[PDB]
This record gives sequence, structure tokens and C-alpha cells, in this order.
Amino acid sequence: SMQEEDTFRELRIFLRNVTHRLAIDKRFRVFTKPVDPDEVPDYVTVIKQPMDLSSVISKIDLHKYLTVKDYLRDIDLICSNALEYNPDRDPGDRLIRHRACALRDTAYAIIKEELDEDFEQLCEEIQESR
Ligand SMILES: CC(=O)c1nc(NC(=O)[C@@H](C)N)sc1-c1cccc(O)c1
Ligand SMILES: CC(=O)c1nc(NC(=O)[C@@H](C)N)sc1-c1cccc(O)c1
Repeated sequence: SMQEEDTFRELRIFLRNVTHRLAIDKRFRVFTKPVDPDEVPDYVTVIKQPMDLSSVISKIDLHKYLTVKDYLRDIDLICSNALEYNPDRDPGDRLIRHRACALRDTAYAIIKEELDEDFEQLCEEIQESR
């Protein structure tokens, strides 16, 4: 219905705003673009489903997220990929892990404070009806 499409458009506006605030944070620069094989050759060996903040923006605009839960699954994938690719005690690994945990925590904290629970419930109920 037209009212349901208005609901999903508001969700997209919200998700673009959250994603933009993550992408401009200097701590999260490493998560802003897809990993380039020429700069990180062994990445494809470890990471089966790559994800980054530019890919998240593309998915918003392709109407792939109908709930904030679906969006947070991709934020969580950005973080879990970073933890999997950076498991060692070396400081380069530990720095990326710290930033990945901060990305996850920051996204969840923004959503917990700024997303109305009834709005998310409406999105989920529309999704379950389709
Ligand atoms: C995001 C990620 O998992 C990632 N991990 C690294 N780990 C390392 O360099 C070594 C120290 N474990 S570099 C890196 C990365 C990826 C894209 C751009 C960029 O500037 C950095
Ligand atoms: C989208 C969702 O299912 C969701 N997941 C959370 N994760 C947690 O509580 C744990 C995993 N940190 S908080 C949260 C949430 C946040 C705001 C409004 C709302 O209705 C739900």
C-alpha cells in the first residue's frame, strides 16, 4: 500500500543518516570501501561474504532493507568479518578489532536511542505480511 511505502521510505532515510554518520567517523575509514584484492591479497581466502559501508548504502538504495534488524545484520557482518580477518595478537590486528567493535557498538547505540520501537515494530509487521 501507499502508506507502507511511506513507512519504508522513512526507514531508508533513517538508515542513510546512520550510515553517513558512521562513514564520516575517522575511526571507521577502513570499513568505508570494499577491500581491494591488490592491497590485501589474502582477504578473499578468509572472508566469504564481504561487506562495507559503501555496499550498505547501495543496498539501502536498492530497497534491500525493510527492517532495522536486516540493516544491523550487515553492520554485524562488517564487524565479524574484521574480527575473523584480524585474529592475531599483533597490534595491527588488535587496532582493527577495536575499531570493528566500536563500529558495531556505535551503530547499536544510535539505533537504541533514535529509532522508535513502534516504528521498527511496524516495519517488521509489514515485512511478515509479505
Ligand atoms: C578492514 C580490515 O579487516 C582490514 N584488516 C586489516 N588488517 C591488517 O592490515 C593486518 C595488520 N592484520 S587491514 C584492513 C583494511 C581493509 C581495507 C582498507 C584498509 O585501509 C584496511
Ligand atoms: C533492531 C533490533 O532488533 C534491536 N536489536 C538490538 N540489539 C540488542 O539489544 C543487543 C544485540 N545489543 S537493539 C534493537 C532495537 C533498537 C531500537 C529499537 C528497537 O525496536 C530495537
